[PDB]
Amino acid sequence: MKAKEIRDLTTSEIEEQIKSSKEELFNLRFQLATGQLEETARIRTVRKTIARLKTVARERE
Amino acid sequence: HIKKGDNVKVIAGKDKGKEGKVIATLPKKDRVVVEGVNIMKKHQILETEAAIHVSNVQLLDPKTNEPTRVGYKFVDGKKVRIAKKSGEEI
Amino acid sequence: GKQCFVTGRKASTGNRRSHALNSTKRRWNANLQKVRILVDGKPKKVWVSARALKSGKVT
Amino acid sequence: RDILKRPVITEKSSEAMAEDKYTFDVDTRVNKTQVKMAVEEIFNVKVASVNIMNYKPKKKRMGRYQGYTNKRRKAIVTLKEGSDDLF
RNA sequence: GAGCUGUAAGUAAGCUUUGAUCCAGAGAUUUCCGAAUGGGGAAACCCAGCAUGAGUUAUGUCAUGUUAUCGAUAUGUGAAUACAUAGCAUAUCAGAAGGCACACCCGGAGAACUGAAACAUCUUAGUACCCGGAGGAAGAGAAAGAAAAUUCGAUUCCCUUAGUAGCGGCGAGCGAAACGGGAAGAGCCCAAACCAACGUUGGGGUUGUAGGACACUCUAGUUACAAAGGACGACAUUAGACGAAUCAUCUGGAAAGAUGAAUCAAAGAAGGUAAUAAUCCUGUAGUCGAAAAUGUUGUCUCUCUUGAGUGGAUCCUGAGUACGACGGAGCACGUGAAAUUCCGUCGGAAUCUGGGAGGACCAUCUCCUAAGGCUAAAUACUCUCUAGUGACCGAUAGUGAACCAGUACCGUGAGGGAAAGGUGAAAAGCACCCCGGAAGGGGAGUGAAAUAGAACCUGAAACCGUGUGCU
RNA sequence: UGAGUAGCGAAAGACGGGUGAGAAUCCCGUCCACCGAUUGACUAAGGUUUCCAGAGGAAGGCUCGUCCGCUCUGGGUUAGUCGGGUCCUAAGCUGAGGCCGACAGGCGUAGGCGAUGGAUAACAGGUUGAUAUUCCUGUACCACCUAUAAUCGUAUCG
Repeated sequence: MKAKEIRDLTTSEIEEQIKSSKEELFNLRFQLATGQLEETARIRTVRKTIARLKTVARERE
Repeated sequence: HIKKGDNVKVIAGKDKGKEGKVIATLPKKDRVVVEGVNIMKKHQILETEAAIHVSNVQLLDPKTNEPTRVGYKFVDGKKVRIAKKSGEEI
Repeated sequence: GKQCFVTGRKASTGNRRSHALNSTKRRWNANLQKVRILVDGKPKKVWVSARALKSGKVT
Repeated sequence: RDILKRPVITEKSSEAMAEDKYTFDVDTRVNKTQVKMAVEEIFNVKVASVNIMNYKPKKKRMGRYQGYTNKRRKAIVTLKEGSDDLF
C-alpha cells in the first residue's frame, strides 16, 4: 500500500521518466563517487518513482 | 494492551509497586521501558534505563488507581479499551 | 526394426536344451521375405512373412 | 544512454586528467563504440579515442567466509575539446 | 493499528495515524545458460541472414520481431518417362521432444555368489541391474466359468481351506485352487443378414430360457463406460476478531515456592515471564468472519432417446482362425498317463441335426457360445501440504549433516567424506590507576555470583609441577 | 616413554654505519668469494593476483627476525598493423534424408567442426612505484564511406 497520484496523459507519462533518470538518478550517482552527496536517501526514493511510472504505463497496454 | 505513554504499575521484579510511564516499546522481544525502573551503570560511568518484560507491568484503572486487565467493547466502527472491574475507557 | 508389414510377426526368445537338460538362451526368428507389394504410391519393398503370402496376397 | 556507471578517482587517473583523459566504469557487455556515443550525448563534447580493458574478480574474505568481488570493465576517454566531466 | 529500513549489532540519511513495516487473494516486470530450437561451441560464450526503426554528410555501431528437426494438413508442383510418381517452395498447428519422488504399476531382456555339507538336473530367481510406456492409481473384468446341489451367476482384495492335494537327482526343496465367511458392487458398444441414396456414408442389429434378419396389429436428460459443447446456490480451503477468574506476609538478586484469605470453570491442553502460575502474558473451551481465487456438490434450463409377445420357408452370428506335428515357454505341476494356454516353422476345419469344456482318450449326460472393443468401487505407495501422537534419541546418541554439510578435504574421472552445541534473568561485555613495545596480569568498578570475562554451566582420569610429616 | 636424544635438505663470508623494546640473520657501504652453452636475457604449457606502495609481528619461515611468495588497507594490465575470431583446410569427431539392429542404439552420403601447417597492413625513440610494436613523440601502411575530378559509355564488373 503506497501513494500513487499520476493522473497524467500518455504524452506526459513518457517525459516523467526521462527527467527522473537523467538528473534524479544519474547526477545523484556521480556525486556519491567523487564524494559530494549528503542525504543519500534520495537515490532510493527516485528509483521507486521510475518503478511506479512503468507499472501504470504498462496497465494502459 | 501496554502502549507507550500510559501510566503502569510494576507487579514483579525489584522495582515492584513503583508507578512509571512507558517511553519505548519493543514488540519483537516483548519488552517495555518504564521511567525510573531498572537503572543500569554502563562503563563508557552512565546511568540509563533498562527494559523489563511486558508481562511484569500492569495498567491502572483511573476510577480507583488499582491495577486491572484490559478488554475491548466494539462500541462504534472503531475499538476502545475497557478496564475490567470497572467501565471507564482507558 | 525387423517385423512383418502385414501380420506383425517378429522374433521370440527361449532355451536350447541338451540331453543332460542344460540350458542356454536362443532366438526363434521369423520367415521374413523381401517383396514388392502395391501401396498407395510407389510399390516399396517391405518385409512380409511367408504365412501372410498364402490364400492370395498382393505382390 | 546510461552506459557509464561511476568515475574512477585514483593517483594514476589524476595524472591522466591533466592531458584530457577521463576514466569511467562501464557496463561489462558493451563495446567502445557505444561508450563513444554515450559521452558526447551526456556531456556534449567531442571524443577522439576510447581505450577499454577488463579486470578479473579478486578473492576477498571477512571472518571465515570467502567470496569474490565483481568483475569490471574500464574505459579511458580522450577528448579534443571540453573538460570537467566531474568535480 | 505503531513503529519500520532481513542475519545484524554499526554509524549515516529517511518513511509512517492522509494508516509504514507486516499477513492473504489477484496482477505487472522477470538478465544469461540449460530439451535450448538461426549457425557454431570447451554451459552460463562467439558469429549471422531478413523486415521495421534510432543516430550519422556517408560508412562503421544500436533497438524491437523472426529464421532448428520431425509429424499432420491446404496449396504451386518438368524429372529419368507421353501421362504420372520420387524430389523441391511456401503457409497453418498450446502437434512432439526434456525433466521427474532413486515409492507404487504393465511390458522387453535377464545373472552370480549361495543351498544341495562336493556338483551337472534343481535352488538362489523370474530376484538384483538395464530399457520402454504410463496413471493417480495401474492391471483384471460381464462365462466357449465353477461344479455335480432340491445348483450359483462379471472382476478385485481380506479370513480360512493348508503346509492339505500334489511336484521333486521323489534329494535339498517347491506348493495350490474350488466350497464357505466378509469389503465393495452399474453394465454396455460394434462386424453380418436386411432397406434407402451417390465402393461410400446413413438407418436396422447385439444373443444360449437360442438370439437376430424378413413378414405380422404397435411409443427415461444418466457428460465415471454406456453420445458429446454450456448458463444456473449452498458449503470447504486460502488473511483474522471476541474470549472468565488473586490479593497479603516470609526467605531470596528476583516468587509462580511456604503461610493465610478469595474467585472462575462447556476454559485445570501447552509455552513464556528473574525459581515450581487455572486467575501476569500468548493461549484454551465456545462463538463470529471473506473483498478475491479455487475445489466439491443441487435446482431449473440445456442435450440425446423405438418397447414387448407370437411365425422360425429362407438368410446371418468374427478364417489361414480353431486344431495337429516339430522346437520352446507358462500353468504349484521338472514331459510325465498332461488336460487347460502362448510363441516360431509347416499343414489345416465345421456352420444350430453347428462348436467348446467337465485333468490322456471314446460313448452318454450337464454347463457354456472362441477367434472385435469399453468400464467406477473396494486395492498399492508417499517427493509433498495441514493438524496431531509416542513406557522413541538427547550432541561418540538421533538423519552423513541441531553449527553457512553433501560443505573442508581427497581423486584424471566415476566416486568417497568429516570435526565443530551451552556466559548471564538482563551486555548491565571490566570507566579509571599501575608493570610492558605488545600479549598478559594486580587493583578499582558491574553483577546474587568473575575459580560466570566470550579459549566463558558443571569440570572426572591419564599426565605434568610446588611445598611438606615418616623413611 | 624413547629424550632434551636423531635431524635442521649439496656451497664463503668479514667488518663499519643505521633502525629498533630486542640484531650472527633487516637496510646502506667497502672488501672478499661462486656461475657465466649459464645460477644471465626472453618465452609456450601450467598456476591464477603470488605484481606495486604504505603499515603489522598472533600463526606459517626447520634457528632468529624490526623482514617476506605470510597478515591489513589502497592500487596496477589501454592495440585497425602483436597472437586468436569476423579467412583455409590434415588426422579425428559429427552428420539432413539413408542402411542395419530385442530396446537402448551402431555405421555412413551431401554438409559442418577441428592447428601442431597455409594466407594476412608499423617502425624507431621516450616515459611510471607497478603497462608498452598497446600510452606520448616523429614518420608510414591496409580496408571501407562521402564531395568534386583530368579522363569517360561495348567502358565496368563476374
